[PDB]
Amino acid sequence: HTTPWTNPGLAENFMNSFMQGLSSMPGFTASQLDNMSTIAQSMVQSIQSLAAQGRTSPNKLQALNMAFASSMAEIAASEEGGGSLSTKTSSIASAMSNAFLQTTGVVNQPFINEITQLVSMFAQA
Amino acid sequence: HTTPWTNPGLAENFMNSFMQGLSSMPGFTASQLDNMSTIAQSMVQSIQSLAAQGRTSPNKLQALNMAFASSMAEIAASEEGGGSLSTKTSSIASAMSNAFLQTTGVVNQPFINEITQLVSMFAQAGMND
Repeated sequence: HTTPWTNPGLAENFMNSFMQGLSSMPGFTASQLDNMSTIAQSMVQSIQSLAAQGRTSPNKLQALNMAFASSMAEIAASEEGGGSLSTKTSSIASAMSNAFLQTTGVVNQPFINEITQLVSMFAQA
Repeated sequence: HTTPWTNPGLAENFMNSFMQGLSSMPGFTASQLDNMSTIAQSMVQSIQSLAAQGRTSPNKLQALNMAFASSMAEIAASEEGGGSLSTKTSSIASAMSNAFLQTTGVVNQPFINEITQLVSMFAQAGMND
């Protein structure tokens, strides 16, 4: 129960740290950051509600983290303005590394790679 | 044009239709479906809470619909059992298609394509640690 994918408190921490980190990085307009921030806080409140009901599990937390990450990559790839796609991608990636350092202290690089690949996937669709 | 992210009612109806539908398709164990259901109602509830405050917009709902769909794709790709990966993918796609039809009345095939790509992508990757 030592990771955001297994511990609901860490999952919440992860999403909060992501947003805090991202808020000082380039590529995003004020609306985009607001949009991301609103979705982050929705996801966090949702995990808290589920944890209180004993309704999180590694499988669900895992799916919910992917939901958070995908939603972020979605906003960056489909909302125009603020900076280049590559800047936006670097910022997501950099905000994710910190979120890991802030939580587990261990960067999950393949997961970060997976999210940048998504930003590109969504961009092309 | 009219999409599941056009407004909060359409967003929630879409998610509810996906579930009810996929719940009658092959490829999934009962606990994969219940995991899907748990997450879907959790996002319905999230959208309701945001809408109550006038905090939705088509950008935000579009991001939330992708949050919904990617999590369905994750559970399908990563939870073992129930049936083939090819069948799971077919069921997700027909359930999204029907959910469009029940909701807006118009299938978004490029959206269904990217969700089937996600299933394929998430099965390759995994969620390790």
